[PDB]
Amino acid sequence: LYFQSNAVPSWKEAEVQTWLQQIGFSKYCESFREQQVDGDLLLRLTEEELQTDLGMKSGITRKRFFRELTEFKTFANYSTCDRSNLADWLGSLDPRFRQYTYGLVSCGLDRSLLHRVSEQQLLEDCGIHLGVHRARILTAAREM
Amino acid sequence: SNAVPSWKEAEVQTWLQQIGFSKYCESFREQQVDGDLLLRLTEEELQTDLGMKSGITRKRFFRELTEFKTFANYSTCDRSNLADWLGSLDPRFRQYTYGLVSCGLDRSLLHRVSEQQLLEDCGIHLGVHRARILTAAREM
Amino acid sequence: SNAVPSWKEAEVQTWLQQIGFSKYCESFREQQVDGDLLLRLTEEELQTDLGMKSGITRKRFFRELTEFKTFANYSTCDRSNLADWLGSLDPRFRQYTYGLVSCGLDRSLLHRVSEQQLLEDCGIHLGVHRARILTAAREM
Amino acid sequence: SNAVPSWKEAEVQTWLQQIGFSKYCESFREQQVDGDLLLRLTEEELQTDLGMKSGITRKRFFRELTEFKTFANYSTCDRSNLADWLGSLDPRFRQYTYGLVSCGLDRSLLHRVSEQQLLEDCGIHLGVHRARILTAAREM
Amino acid sequence: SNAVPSWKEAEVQTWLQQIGFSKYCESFREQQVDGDLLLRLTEEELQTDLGMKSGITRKRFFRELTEFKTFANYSTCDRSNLADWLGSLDPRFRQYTYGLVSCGLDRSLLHRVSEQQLLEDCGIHLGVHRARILTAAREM
Amino acid sequence: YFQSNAVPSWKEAEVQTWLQQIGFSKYCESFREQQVDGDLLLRLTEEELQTDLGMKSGITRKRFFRELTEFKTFANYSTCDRSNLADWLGSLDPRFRQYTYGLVSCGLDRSLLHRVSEQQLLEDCGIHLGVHRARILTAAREM
Amino acid sequence: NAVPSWKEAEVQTWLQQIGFSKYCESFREQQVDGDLLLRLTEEELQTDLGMKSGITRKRFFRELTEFKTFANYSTCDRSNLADWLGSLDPRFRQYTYGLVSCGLDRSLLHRVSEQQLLEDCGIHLGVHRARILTAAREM
Amino acid sequence: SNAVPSWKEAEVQTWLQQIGFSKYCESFREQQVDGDLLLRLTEEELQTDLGMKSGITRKRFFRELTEFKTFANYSTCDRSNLADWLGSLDPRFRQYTYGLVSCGLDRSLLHRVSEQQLLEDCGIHLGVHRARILTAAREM
Repeated sequence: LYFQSNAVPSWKEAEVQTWLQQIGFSKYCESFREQQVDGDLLLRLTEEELQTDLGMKSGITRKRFFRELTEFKTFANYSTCDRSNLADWLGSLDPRFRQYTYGLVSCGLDRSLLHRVSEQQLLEDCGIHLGVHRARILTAAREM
Repeated sequence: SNAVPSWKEAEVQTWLQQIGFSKYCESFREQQVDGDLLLRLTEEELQTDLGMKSGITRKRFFRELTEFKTFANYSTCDRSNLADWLGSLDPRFRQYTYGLVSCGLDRSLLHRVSEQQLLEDCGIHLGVHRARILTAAREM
Repeated sequence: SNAVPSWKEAEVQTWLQQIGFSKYCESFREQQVDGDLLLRLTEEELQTDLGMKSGITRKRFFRELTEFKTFANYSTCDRSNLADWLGSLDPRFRQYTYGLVSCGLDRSLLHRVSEQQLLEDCGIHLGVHRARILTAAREM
Repeated sequence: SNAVPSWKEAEVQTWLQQIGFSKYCESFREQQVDGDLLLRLTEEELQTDLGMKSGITRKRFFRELTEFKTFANYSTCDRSNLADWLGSLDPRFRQYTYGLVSCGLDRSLLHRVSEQQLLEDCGIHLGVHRARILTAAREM
Repeated sequence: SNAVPSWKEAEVQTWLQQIGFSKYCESFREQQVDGDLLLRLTEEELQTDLGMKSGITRKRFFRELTEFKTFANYSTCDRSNLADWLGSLDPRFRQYTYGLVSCGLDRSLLHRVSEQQLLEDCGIHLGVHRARILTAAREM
Repeated sequence: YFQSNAVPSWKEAEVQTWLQQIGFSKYCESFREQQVDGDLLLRLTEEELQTDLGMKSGITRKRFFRELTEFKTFANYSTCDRSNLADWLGSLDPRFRQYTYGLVSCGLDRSLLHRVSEQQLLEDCGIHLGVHRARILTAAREM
Repeated sequence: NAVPSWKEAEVQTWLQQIGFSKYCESFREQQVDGDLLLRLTEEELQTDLGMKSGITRKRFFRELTEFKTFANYSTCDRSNLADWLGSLDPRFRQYTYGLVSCGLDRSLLHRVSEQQLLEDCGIHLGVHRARILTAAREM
Repeated sequence: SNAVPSWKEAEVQTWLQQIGFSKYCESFREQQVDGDLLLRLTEEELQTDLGMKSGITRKRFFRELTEFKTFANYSTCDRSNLADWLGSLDPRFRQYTYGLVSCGLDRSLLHRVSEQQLLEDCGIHLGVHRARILTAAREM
């Protein structure tokens, strides 16, 4: 086990700034601070925000960025905002599914409400883009 | 104060400073934004009419505004206490109070509202929120 | 006066000054806006033909105009008193009086109007209002 | 002369002067607008071919034209007296006479006309008017 | 001198002069417009290839052409006397003769025609005309 | 005027003389720069006429296709129509012989006609008039 | 003869033999070999190879269709799909490389759909698609 | 090293030289393309971000890349040995291994995959391949 500044939802701008340096994206440090990107905004970043508001011109560079961010979201501490422990429920299906925790929690979802979620809600509201991931989370939510 | 519907332009000016958006004070006052207009601000108005170019800055602004909508005093315009009905489902649902009352809705009329009206008229964009408010309203 | 349908350009000019929109006086007289045109003003005419560029400023304008439409004298054109029928249902619904009477509608013909007609012909944009006016019309 | 269908370009020119639209006399004359073309004038033709840029000014024009169309002499072209049948439902409906007469319609053929035809062929844009004319035509 | 299908360029040139369209004489001869092309002229061909920019002027042009098509001699190409079948329904329906004959249609084939064919192939744009011609054809 | 009516076999020289016979000698040079032979002439589209051959006017194109349609009606298709689809089309309407090359270029013949669809007649064979498509379609099924 | 096996040199000689020596330089800068020639699309012809005229492209594909019809596919058509397609209609043998490039053969042909023949194998004519399919189903 | 998924930028640089695409080394290095990104390269990324404008050159590139993907070492990332399951149906199908493995798929989950998912998520564009993989996966 380890000690880590790991609670991404609680991150302020300084934590995001250090993280960009840690992943080799120090080129965008000034851009992330002028936009005042904190933990909550980082977890809700869209490609449009990355491209237009943060200036990440290359689609490959954006793929690299989101590849790093997805890695960190998978191993993030969500305890400050996940009272139902939605993270460990997603992890029980697949460790890779922990990345969706903040998306589900930001919509006010929890274990008790999962059985009524739809595919459109998982895509538009929670931002689960991969249909394979949506389908497995969906069928698991309805089988309870 | 917290009775946002009754806010005048001066209160909106004070609130923008408290949330770190003092750069946009002059533009909000040139547009004469009061409590009612602040509660009905759309992304297009923020971007074009108020000059908030960045979509991230707009996300920050609406994140602050959504917090205040959750803990606002709506007593001056909410005769049926729609706010505590929304809060009984989820505290975050109180933010939709002004949207629901501006359409003339109240507890007596809620069971007949549609998903389409909740999205186009009341401005509830998240489908999880629309669907939950919808099912709860019909169980009346 | 209070009879907005009967207003001439001079009354519209005085009304714009009284509501703090004297900035748009010259534009409203160039377009020769009288009472009938004011009550049928669309957002497109406001923006393009009258030069009200800001969507927030237009929202303020229609908020004032909605108030005066709610408390207007329609005696010269509302023989069936559709205004007080709409007002008895919901105070804000009285603003729609001129939209319905300009289409030749009245109490006797109201029950056969559709939601499409209320939106396209009479200009009732809020779907909640359209549904309530319609449902009440059928209960006659 | 009150028989608009029989109007020549000179009559249209005099009529524009009587309604305060003499500014557009020269445009109407180079476009050779006579009575028949005036009664079939569309908004797009007004805007592009006649140069009436403002939507409010176009609304005033059609407001005058609709008034004249309601109290017009159709004896030269209305073999079935469709005008007084339309007027018997609502005086406002005489304005549609030339639209129906231009399509070769008459009292005998009204019962088989559709709402799509009244809108696309005859140019009756208001759905409330279309619905009343249809229900009355099919019920005679 | 009314057998439009047989017209050469010289006949079209004089007709344009007779109807006050001498402005477009040279354009019609550079395009080598003869009787057959004139009877099949589209609005797009008028606007783009013949330079008739104004939509009102094109409406005026087609108003003259439609009048002439109504009183034309089609004997050289109408074996089935489709003109008098259309004329027995309505004198104005004779204008559609060349549209029906150019598609290889005749009385024997009419009962099998659809509305889409009358619109797209034969060029009967008015739905009231299409619907009457259609129902009469099926009652054979 | 002198010409083999077997249009499918035409070479570039035949197309050149044919363009002159119909008064389109202005477009001869463009037709030879594009190397239009009998097969290409019978498959010319409005797009090719406008862009590749430079016939800007839609009326001039209508005039051209009016000339071309007449020759297509009275052409010799014997070199490529083993099933004699031409006289089958002619039995419905003489003007329907114009569609012969369109039908044979798609590999159609009498034996396959009963299974052809409306979409195939429009997209593949190029029969644009719906009245013609509908009559040819119903007639093929009556076999 | 074995078009699938052609290298750039064979394509260069073929362009000269069909009178398209004007496009040798563009075909050589794009390094068109046999496999690319058999999969050439009109978009590639126009944009990447510079054949601006749609009529010239139609002429080119008319020559290419000729050679695809009479090509030796032995190096890549183990199921001899070519002579099966040609036996239905000579016009159909040109499609051989399109079907074998998708891993198709006689045994799997009956399982192909009309949409697949158009999108995957590139058989544009609907009349050809329908005939090849119904014959495959009667196999 | 044949294990393309574990490749670093240096391996991708060496691979581009071996396949004759050393022209694009500088662009692939400026974009920091490693093994994982190379196996997920799209047509748009090749064109816009890597500067391979010619569609034929891109077709050549993907022809080489598909070859290496078919005979690649997936032991570091293919826990279910999806590669040899795909290869047993058709050797060409090993090329899809990383597409399915990147979506968290394995042998146990294949029977529930849809054609839409194979195309949108895993990037299997040929419908014939999609149909064969599905039918075989469901026959388990």
